[PDB]
Amino acid sequence: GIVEQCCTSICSLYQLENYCN
Amino acid sequence: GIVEQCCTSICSLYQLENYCN
Amino acid sequence: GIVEQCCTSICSLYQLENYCN
Amino acid sequence: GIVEQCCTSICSLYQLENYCN
Amino acid sequence: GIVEQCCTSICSLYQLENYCN
Amino acid sequence: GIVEQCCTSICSLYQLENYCN
Amino acid sequence: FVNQHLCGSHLVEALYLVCGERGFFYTPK
Amino acid sequence: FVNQHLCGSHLVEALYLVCGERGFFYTPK
Amino acid sequence: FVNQHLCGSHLVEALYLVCGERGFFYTP
Amino acid sequence: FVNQHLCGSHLVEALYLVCGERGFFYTP
Amino acid sequence: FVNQHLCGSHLVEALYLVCGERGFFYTPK
Amino acid sequence: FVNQHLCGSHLVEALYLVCGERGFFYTP
Ligand SMILES: *C(=O)CC[C@H](NC(=O)CCCCCCCCCCCCCCC(=O)O)C(=O)O
Ligand SMILES: *C(=O)CC[C@H](NC(=O)CCCCCCCCCCCCCCC(=O)O)C(=O)O
Ligand SMILES: Oc1cccc(O)c1
Ligand SMILES: Oc1cccc(O)c1
Ligand SMILES: Oc1cccc(O)c1
Ligand SMILES: Oc1cccc(O)c1
Ligand SMILES: Oc1cccc(O)c1
Ligand SMILES: Oc1cccc(O)c1
Ligand code: NA
Ligand code: NA
Ligand SMILES: [Zn+2]
Ligand SMILES: [Zn+2]
Repeated sequence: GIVEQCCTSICSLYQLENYCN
Repeated sequence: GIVEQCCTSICSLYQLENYCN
Repeated sequence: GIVEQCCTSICSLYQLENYCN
Repeated sequence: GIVEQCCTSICSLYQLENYCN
Repeated sequence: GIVEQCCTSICSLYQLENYCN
Repeated sequence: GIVEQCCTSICSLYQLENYCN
Repeated sequence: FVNQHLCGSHLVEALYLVCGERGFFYTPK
Repeated sequence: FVNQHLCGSHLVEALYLVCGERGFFYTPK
Repeated sequence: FVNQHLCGSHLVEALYLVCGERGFFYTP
Repeated sequence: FVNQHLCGSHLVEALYLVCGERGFFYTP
Repeated sequence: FVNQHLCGSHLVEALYLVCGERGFFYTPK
Repeated sequence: FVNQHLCGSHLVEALYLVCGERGFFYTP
């Protein structure tokens, strides 16, 4: 999930935007 | 300056990117 | 929605539970 | 104190309340 | 009250330090 | 720089003045 | 409005704290 | 668990700014 | 009032940074 | 070591929300 | 006044997020 | 690790408060 992905290595804004509605 | 500009009307992350190094 | 309900008058932490999954 | 307790393990809301007046 | 004094005008770090223990 | 200087050990607010304009 | 944008940042922080393992939905409408 | 808790706090603030008026769900996890 | 509520969040963070090891009392 | 300093910042913000008008002392 | 001051704190957080490892110059002037 | 990314967020917030009149230059 998002914590596993983005607390392992930095998520870009593009990567974060995948988690938006 | 930027605070007046962006505290009067919302500045998007796209708009803010041009202020990066 | 949460902005209408909580951005003028303070929503308690108990009221904010309404927006938990 | 609160740092030794709550920066070693996550304090819940209820546990934090221990530290209110 | 800090809220009355520092949300009604901007308080410097020096002014805020008065509220320290 | 600031990350080498301040993300390993705590920089005081005096130390952080090094990065003011 | 900017005020609502600033309010929302604080709302998300509060929901993160209140909701714990449940998580939350942020739906500004 | 504290480190993950703190990281998640930062993450939801970033998602708030990226998603804007679309909002988002935060679902541990 | 939400504006006061939100201001207080910033006050407590600034006090945390200013007061350092001394800590502070937050009394609304 | 910075993690206690950074965690403390998050902790006072959480205390502010939990304690409300009751207030709190912050004392490391 | 205080409004501006606190809004500016959020503004620099948004700059930080978008700029990442590049960093940024901030002036209120 | 993401630690330095998260620390930078805290750094900028502190710089905003310390460097009131003239702002700051954040270069990691
Ligand atoms: C909740 O997420 C359950 C998920 C869980 N595990 C993972 O997702 C993977 C492990 C996360 C790595 C955490 C590293 C975060 C580093 C944070 C820095 C700590 C200090 C922060 C100080 C500051 O506030 O800046 C699972 O079970 O899958
Ligand atoms: C969407 O576009 C908003 C539209 C609006 N709908 C509403 O405002 C209704 C939202 C759903 C929740 C209503 C539940 C009503 C029960 C009130 C409980 C009050 C209890 C006090 C404690 C507490 O605040 O939790 C519309 O267009 O109709
Ligand atoms: O990978 C991450 C974690 C937290 C905030 C962020 O912008 C990115
Ligand atoms: O226009 C603004 C002002 C403050 C924060 C932000 O993300 C945008
Ligand atoms: O009503 C609100 C608005 C923003 C944050 C909060 O804890 C409550
Ligand atoms: O144990 C903690 C530490 C920091 C914030 C929090 O909500 C709980
Ligand atoms: O007057 C204020 C109010 C809130 C935070 C701060 O640094 C100053
Ligand atoms: O050393 C640091 C790192 C981040 C914030 C701060 O106030 C000090
Ligand atoms: Na609506
Ligand atoms: Na945010
Ligand atoms: Zn704010
Ligand atoms: Zn942090």
